[PDB]
This record gives sequence, structure tokens and C-alpha cells, in this order.
Amino acid sequence: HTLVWGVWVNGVDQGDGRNIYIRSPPNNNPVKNLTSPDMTCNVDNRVVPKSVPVNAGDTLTFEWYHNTRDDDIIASSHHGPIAVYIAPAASNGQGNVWVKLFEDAYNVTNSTWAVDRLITAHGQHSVVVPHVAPGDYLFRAEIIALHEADSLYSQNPIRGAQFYISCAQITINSSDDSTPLPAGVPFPGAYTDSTPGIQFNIYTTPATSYVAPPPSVWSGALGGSIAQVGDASLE
Ligand SMILES: OC[C@H]1O[C@@H](O[C@H]2[C@H](O)[C@@H](O)[C@H](O[C@H]3[C@H](O)[C@@H](O)[C@H](O[C@H]4[C@H](O)[C@@H](O)[C@H](O)O[C@@H]4CO)O[C@@H]3CO)O[C@@H]2CO)[C@H](O)[C@@H](O)[C@@H]1O
Ligand SMILES: *[C@@H]1O[C@H](CO)[C@@H](O)[C@H](O)[C@H]1NC(C)=O
Ligand SMILES: [Cl-]
Ligand SMILES: [Cl-]
Ligand SMILES: [Cu+2]
Repeated sequence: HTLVWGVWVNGVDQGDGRNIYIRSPPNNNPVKNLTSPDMTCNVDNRVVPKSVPVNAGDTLTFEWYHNTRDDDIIASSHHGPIAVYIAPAASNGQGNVWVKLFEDAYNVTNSTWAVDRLITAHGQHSVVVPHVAPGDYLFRAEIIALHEADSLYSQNPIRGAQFYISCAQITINSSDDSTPLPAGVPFPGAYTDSTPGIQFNIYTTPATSYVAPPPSVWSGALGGSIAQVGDASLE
């Protein structure tokens, strides 16, 4: 259980974004139904009033939280990978529009999952804004918790992979548009019961053998890291 509070741009806190520039759900319950429109931007996908100004090459930092900002972020049980997708706001998340900018499953070195390092990062992870057409975008941050992903939701609806999905409203002002955004995958649609990384046993199988769900990170991506960029406590 976890949600996005707001974003930092080049280490500058953009302030509380909930229901403002984040399409926030009413709570931190996971999404589990792979076929649900809830897979797009969570249970309450609607245009919210603001879109954060950025330029190509900016560092965009998502900040997640559990109950209060900068608390314990997400339960230590929720081991899994972190992905960030972009789509043109045009789409409102519909159709084959989601392009991956970032993937992080397991760091062999440190022996930590992305979720472990997100907790350490006080809920902060970042992507470098790509050189796409200036305009309005959704950035979809996705945490997959696998603590029950040994089952499929479709077979056993009290277990299954859990998706913590947050769509940020981002307006890209300055960019040379040197990497125009290609068509992408649909959500719902890209994840099915057979897709790798959806069904996996973190209790029996080694984390080095884990293989995150496709698609692959777009070559136009400039991402990206899991690490604190600024102190929320200084406000
Ligand atoms: O640990 C391995 C073990 O995990 C089992 O799954 C556990 C999770 O480990 C545990 O973290 C999880 O905790 C949930 C709890 O179910 C929720 O009800 C609770 O929801 C809170 C929320 O946190 C608050 O932020 C919000 O305000 O209110 C709601 C109250 O409804 O959130 C926590 C996570 O923070 O519970 C699981 C039990 O299924 C696996 O089942 C097992 O297979 C593993 O071996
Ligand atoms: C999953 O979502 C689809 C599409 O909204 C729906 O038809 C189906 O009933 C859902 N599954 C469950 C268990 O509710
Ligand atoms: Cl849970
Ligand atoms: Cl540029
Ligand atoms: Cu949870």
C-alpha cells in the first residue's frame, strides 16, 4: 500500500500534487485485475486541474508515501520492480500509447529490489525527461509488489501480483523533439496471466532469476534512478 504525494523537478519540490497534478486514487489499495480500466491510471482516472512544467533533460522525481508524506513509504513485504511509462495526454491512457522510460527489478550488487531502495530513497525515484514533442503528457509510475504473485488474481482473487499505479500530469515546454514518442502498449492489455514477471514466487525462486514484464525500455529513454533528491522534512 502506497501513493504519490507530488514530484520534484531538478531537486525542487513542486508541492502537494494529490488530485491537483496527480490523478490520485481515493486510497493506497492495490490494483490486481489485469483487464480492468483501473490498470491505466488507477481507480479514478480523470483530468485534474494542473500539469507540472518541465523541459527535456530535467530530472523528474516521483515521491511516494504510505499514510503520511515521508513515512515508511510502502510495507517491506512488497518486494518487486519499478517501471515508469509516458503517454500523450491526448490518449487519456486509452489505446497503444504507453512507452516505458524506466525498468528496475533486482540489483545483484546490493541484493535489493527496486521497492527496497525506494523505501531507503524516502519514496523518491526519478526519470530524465526525454526529447519528445513539446506538449502535455501522463507519466505512469508503476510498482509491482509480488508478495502474493505466486498466484494469479484471475484464478484466486484474494492473491495475485499487486500494481501501485500513479499517473502524473506533465507539460513538456522546451524540447528539440530529437526523439519523437513512438506508439506504445495498452494498459489494460500489455500484462496478461502468461506475461513474464506477473506470476513469480519470491519465496522459492531467486531474485536474480526474476524477469520484469515487457515491454522493453524505449531507446529514446534517458532515465533514471531510485534515490532521494531532496528533504521533504525541511518544510
Ligand atoms: O510477509 C510475507 C507474507 O506477506 C503476506 O501478505 C501480507 C503482507 O506482507 C502485509 O504487508 C499486508 O499488509 C497490508 C494489510 O493487508 C492492509 O490491510 C493494510 O491496509 C491499510 C493501509 O496500510 C493503510 O495505509 C490504510 O490507511 O488503511 C488500510 C487498512 O485497511 O496495508 C498493509 C500493507 O501496508 O498484509 C498481507 C496479508 O495478506 C502474504 O500473504 C504471504 O503470502 C507472505 O508470506
Ligand atoms: C476484471 O475487470 C473486468 C473489466 O472491468 C471485469 O469485467 C471483470 O469482472 C473483473 N474481474 C473481477 C473478478 O471483478
Ligand atoms: Cl497486501
Ligand atoms: Cl531540448
Ligand atoms: Cu500493500
